[PDB]
Amino acid sequence: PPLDWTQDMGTPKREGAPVHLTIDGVEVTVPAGTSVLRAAAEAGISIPKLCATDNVEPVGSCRLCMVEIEGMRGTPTSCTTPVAPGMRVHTQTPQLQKLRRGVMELYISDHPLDCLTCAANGDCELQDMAGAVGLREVRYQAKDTHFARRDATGPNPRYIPKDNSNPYFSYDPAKCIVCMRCVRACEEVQGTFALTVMGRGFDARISPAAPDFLSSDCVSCGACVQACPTATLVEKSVERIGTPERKVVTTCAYCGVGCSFEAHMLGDQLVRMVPWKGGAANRGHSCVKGRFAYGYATHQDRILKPMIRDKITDPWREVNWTEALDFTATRLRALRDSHGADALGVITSSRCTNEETYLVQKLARAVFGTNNTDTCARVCHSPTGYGLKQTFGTSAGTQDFDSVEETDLALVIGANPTDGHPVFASRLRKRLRAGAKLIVVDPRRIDLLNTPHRGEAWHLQLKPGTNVAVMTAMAHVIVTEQIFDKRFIGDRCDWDEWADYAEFVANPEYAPEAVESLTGVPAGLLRQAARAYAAAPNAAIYYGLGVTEHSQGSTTVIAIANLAMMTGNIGRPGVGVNPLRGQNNVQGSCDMGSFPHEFPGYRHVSDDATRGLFERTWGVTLSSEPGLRIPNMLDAAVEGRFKALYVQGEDILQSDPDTRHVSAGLAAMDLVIVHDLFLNETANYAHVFLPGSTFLEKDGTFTNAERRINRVRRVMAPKAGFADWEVTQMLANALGAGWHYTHPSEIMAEIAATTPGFAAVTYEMLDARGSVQWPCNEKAPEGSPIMHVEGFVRGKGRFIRTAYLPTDEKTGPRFPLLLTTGRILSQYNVGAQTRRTENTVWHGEDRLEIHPTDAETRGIRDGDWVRLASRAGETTLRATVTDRVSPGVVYTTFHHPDTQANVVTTDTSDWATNCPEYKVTAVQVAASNGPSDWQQDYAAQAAAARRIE
Amino acid sequence: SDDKIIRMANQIAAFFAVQPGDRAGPVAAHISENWSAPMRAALLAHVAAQSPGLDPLVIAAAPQIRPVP
Amino acid sequence: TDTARLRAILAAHRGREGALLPILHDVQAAFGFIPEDAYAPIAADLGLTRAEVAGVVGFYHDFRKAPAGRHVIKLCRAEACQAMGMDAVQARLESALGLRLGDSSEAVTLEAVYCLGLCACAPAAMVDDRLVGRLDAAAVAGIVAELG
Ligand SMILES: Nc1nc2c(c(=O)[nH]1)N[C@H]1C(S)=C(S)[C@@H](COP(=O)(O)OP(=O)(O)OC[C@H]3O[C@@H](n4cnc5c(=O)[nH]c(N)nc54)[C@H](O)[C@@H]3O)O[C@H]1N2
Ligand SMILES: Nc1nc2c(c(=O)[nH]1)N[C@H]1C(S)=C(S)[C@@H](COP(=O)(O)OP(=O)(O)OC[C@H]3O[C@@H](n4cnc5c(=O)[nH]c(N)nc54)[C@H](O)[C@@H]3O)O[C@H]1N2
Ligand code: SF4
Ligand code: SF4
Ligand code: SF4
Ligand code: SF4
Ligand code: FES
Ligand code: FES
Ligand SMILES: [Mo+6]
Ligand SMILES: [S]
Repeated sequence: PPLDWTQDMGTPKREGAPVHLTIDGVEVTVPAGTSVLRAAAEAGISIPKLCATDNVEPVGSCRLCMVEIEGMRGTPTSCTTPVAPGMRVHTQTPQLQKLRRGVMELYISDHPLDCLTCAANGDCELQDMAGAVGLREVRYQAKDTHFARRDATGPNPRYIPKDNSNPYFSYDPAKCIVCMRCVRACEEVQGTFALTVMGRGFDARISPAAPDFLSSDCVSCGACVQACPTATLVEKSVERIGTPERKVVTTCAYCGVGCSFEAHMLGDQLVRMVPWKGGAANRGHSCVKGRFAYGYATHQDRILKPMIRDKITDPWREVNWTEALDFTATRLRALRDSHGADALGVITSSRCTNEETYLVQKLARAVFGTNNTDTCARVCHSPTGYGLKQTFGTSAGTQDFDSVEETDLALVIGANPTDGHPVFASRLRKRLRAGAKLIVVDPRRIDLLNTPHRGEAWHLQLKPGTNVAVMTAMAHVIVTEQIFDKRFIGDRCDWDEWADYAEFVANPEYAPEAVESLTGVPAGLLRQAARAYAAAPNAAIYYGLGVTEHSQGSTTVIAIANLAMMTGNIGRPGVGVNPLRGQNNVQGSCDMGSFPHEFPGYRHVSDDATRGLFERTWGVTLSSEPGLRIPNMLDAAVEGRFKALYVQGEDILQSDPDTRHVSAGLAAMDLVIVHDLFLNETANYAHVFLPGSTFLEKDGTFTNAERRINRVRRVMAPKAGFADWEVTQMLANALGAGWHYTHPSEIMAEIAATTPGFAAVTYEMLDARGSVQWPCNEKAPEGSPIMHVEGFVRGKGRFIRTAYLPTDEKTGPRFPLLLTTGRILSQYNVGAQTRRTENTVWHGEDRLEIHPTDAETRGIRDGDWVRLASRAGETTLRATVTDRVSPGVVYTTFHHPDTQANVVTTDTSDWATNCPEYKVTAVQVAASNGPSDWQQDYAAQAAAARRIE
Repeated sequence: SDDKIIRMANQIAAFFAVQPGDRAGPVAAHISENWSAPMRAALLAHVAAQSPGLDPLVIAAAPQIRPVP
Repeated sequence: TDTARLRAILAAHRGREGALLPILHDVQAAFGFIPEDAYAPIAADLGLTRAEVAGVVGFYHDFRKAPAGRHVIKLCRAEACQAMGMDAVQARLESALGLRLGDSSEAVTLEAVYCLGLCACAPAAMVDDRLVGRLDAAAVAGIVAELG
């Protein structure tokens, strides 16, 4: 496999013509711009380096990578010296030895000898380059130092005390060499210039412009840490616990980017998690959540033994597996005989692997005898899988994340990648700072707009709901003018439909000059943006929940694909229509069924040819009718004819709308099993409980947004004794199915056998190749990094006439304001995993981003308590005045349960997939003191229900 | 006091109305590919009972819906 | 009122290429130093980060981090001025004011500049924007006389 993975080369990889040279008498062939250091690395001949890292561009600060080159004068650096043909370089002479020793002498003259009781012992790039070069003596009787607390005549002014304000890493500048990798990383890699170099010379100290890191613009992500060689910036878990020995590759249980990590391990104790320099998803970068937040797996509040109640009012009872499963299966069979098999159901968890997903949908189809399964994707990116299906042929992405590197423009509708998908936003900013352009269509100023060194930017700050009107107007502009690509239309799409679409869109009613009234966006700006999008060579669209979660989501997605096909930004690296999937293995989940209308492979359920295959493979009779969806489940159970539910890894209460309704529907249910780690809000209405396992204890795969199948490994051991697939088969066999699995490799084999695309998938492949894109059959064996590269899947694109339907959640006197729900970087959706960490620092309370002018007349001030008097409920929350949002718009966050936010949220949903209207809700923000009438009862219930016996 | 089912039907109709060509076939196809047995039955009962607050397109599309066992 | 001045300054340097240095110059000329209260808006206007600004401010010497006395006295310590007896001058002056090199006050502020172009008129100084040369141990009396 590549060397980039295991070895830290010096400089980044360059593209160009081959170039031959002789490093220390060894022939090497490498691209042109490639340095001497990287080449020498590729050739095995190692050169002493401290300030050079691949993540970033090289800088001649250490001066320790000096080499003698024929045809040059002196001892130039390899970090900065690009190769040239016929170049002959010498790496180790007496001269160079002397100089390097001298340089290290100078370094160490200002370094403490706290090795042997420093955190980074065994992992300091200074120590090992001080032993390499051959340092044996320091001759400078130093007086001016940075580490010495006590100088002569008194305290050292140069001494800067430690800074442990951050709960995850610490800054001890006493040990700082000024290589500046920290800076270079926060500025090149991440893209938030939080670090600088205060001073000129010896007085130069790294610093964030603030008393402490926390107060700064530094969020986290330990890039600064991953790059610091000298324990100045160090993880605390390495201070407390020792320095690790082994490494194990896994993936993050978040964000759907698939940021691959390598967990460093000292025995069985997890010391830290550090990115791998693998995965096209993350090239050695991360966020705070993945890098640091893995402490939920060791929280006291985690549950390790099954529990049964037999009545929700009654307390729990810690119980073993057998009798629990017995009780479970008994009640299940009872209900199955009484109300029918359609009176059951499951709820898969994206957070889980695809293997467990497959098992669960089997359990729901093969065993229970129904099609009533579902997952989190009904509410995140279902409309997507309808629109892109009606247009292209796939309910999935179009490109990788490496494509953005090649784009020349980014159009972002309904997304906040800095909080949602950080590692993607980094790569986006890398391109923005390199000239590319940006259009943003949110009503809420996102931090992607205020990125540093940004190029050009347009911002369409519209009114939420009006997202299709804007697209239609864009298309109207493009068609009124003549900017679109005709070749593309004639070739890859149809013409009969293009004519109709053009004649539809060309209407002056869908023009920017009219929509400006209802939309709120200006006209000229829109025209400009459209021209800019249509003009660019390679443009790319990245959309999220601003389009989907609405009364017109499928419609919008369709409109978007229409634009993308019209302009010609499809079937090429640098362009596409990329939806930003959220949870891990949402894609995997949807691919492995987890929908009540399909089988694994997005194959409908009414297809006899497929039902036959599966009846044969599972040896059971299946149903041809499609099952219920979550809202349907709840309405049913309220009405009856639904009595059972097996909730895997999901919080249907806090993470679903019309909380009152869902609660009332969850209560009227003779049995609702739970299969989470902790005692969630869902378990307040439960009868049963089964522990699950974390991604650290599991083994399997995760299918991310770019269709990549990352592999998940086992580092710890299941505290509850059994992972989730184990539990699933336990339950199924206990019911009477009779499966026998000993390793999920067998399951992946089953899948490869049943569904197409995964036919070539094998764990060994994932281990060797590193990762795979799931369309991997005998055709496209390596994988399919880009979809629709040669003609569309259905064969021909399809143009569809979209129109703007006025939403039913319009505003009035008593509900004048609007509402929006969204996200934060530190905390995940409900924070069951995250509130149980030290990330309650950046965000420990949910807050309401209200506008000032919309607050003055109300009497709001920052830090005041307010109430959201909506139609579907009422809630109390702390306020925050900000010009981020537009007037007549409000923004909330649902990460905390102490605040009940989805109770405000209304039942209104998409037309196709019934994804709810989260991003729109008519509310009334007013001032108040008494918290609420609902929150009180909720807490009462939760307290009277989370008690054990 | 609108039925969620009627609401969803009218939504689907509102969409497929602007489409070109067969505007009912697709409606029926969607409702047959996506909805379940009891729901379809309820809908058909509504259309047969001629309940108000319902689009004529759905009335036209109902007979074409996948039948219920 | 400071915000207004700062905004004015920023407006005056709008659209320029690499306008951080001029803007800072002007901000300093206005107040007398770069207050940390004015690291942010600059960044906001220029699309930078507070950090970059503070780093720039920290690197260069001519940007005051704290204000000076009513008067200021820069005194070359370079080669040439050293040759023609700068040490003695320095001594006399710092005895007069009682303020050593680099040590400031509310009254005055003695500091070094490391050249002024007065390399022939070796002993040179800048007192309150007025250049002086041929500073023998007598002219220092006149230097201090106009300067309490
Ligand atoms: N740290 C962290 N990472 C996460 C998550 C998290 O909670 N925390 N969530 C995970 C998951 S499950 C999710 S869904 C993904 C994706 O999550 P995202 O796709 O990032 O969705 P949001 O951040 O809620 O909001 C998207 C933007 O669109 C705006 N918007 C609101 N109404 C409209 C409208 O009518 N039109 C338009 N054009 N825009 C509108 C919203 O206000 C917001 O600015 O991220 C995943 N990653
Ligand atoms: N107001 C509002 N509401 C929303 C949204 C919004 O933006 N605004 N977003 C919607 C969308 S984007 C989505 S994705 C949903 C997501 O919302 P949720 O469905 O709440 O997903 P998570 O927060 O991951 O938590 C699900 C549960 O599974 C548990 N779990 C984690 N890992 C494992 C594992 O390995 N095995 C097992 N057995 N269990 C595990 C977690 O501990 C947690 O309790 O929220 C939706 N609701
Ligand atoms: S940072 Fe490295 S060289 Fe310095 S004391 Fe720690 S282990 Fe030793
Ligand atoms: S942790 Fe990340 S954001 Fe914070 S200073 Fe380091 S590189 Fe910058
Ligand atoms: S903090 Fe670490 S990475 Fe940054 S300059 Fe100091 S030693 Fe180098
Ligand atoms: S960016 Fe997303 S996938 Fe990567 S570490 Fe952060 S949460 Fe995990
Ligand atoms: S070694 Fe190349 S400059 Fe630091
Ligand atoms: S050396 Fe002081 S004047 Fe130039
Ligand atoms: Mo989601
Ligand atoms: S999602």
